[PDB]
Amino acid sequence: NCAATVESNDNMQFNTKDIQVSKACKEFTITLKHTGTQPKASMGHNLVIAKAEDMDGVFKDGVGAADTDYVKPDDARVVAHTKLIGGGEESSLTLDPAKLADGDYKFACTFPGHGALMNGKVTLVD
Ligand SMILES: [Zn+2]
Repeated sequence: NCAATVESNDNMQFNTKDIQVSKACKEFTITLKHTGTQPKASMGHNLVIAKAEDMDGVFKDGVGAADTDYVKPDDARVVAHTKLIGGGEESSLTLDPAKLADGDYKFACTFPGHGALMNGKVTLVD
């Protein structure tokens, strides 16, 4: 109902490669759960939405941003993002699906190193 739940674990994996977002929604909420037991310092996960072509730059700038969820603040490339979470925690984001109509969007964890394994597509659907 204009909401989806994505899982993440101690093995550097999301449980999906595609998040479908209905453009019939005024707002869409994505909740990330961390089902592992490791702390966010060593196995932190977030969910960060940006154009495929912007994601590499978003990763690189996220490195210097550990105290802001490994996302450079005020970054126009980032449509939305959750907080960084550790084992047993959850964080949500809210976005306007209309913001995704202008490109091909991806999601990833921007915790340094995680992005190559923890990424996928964000897909507008009916
Ligand atoms: Zn992560």
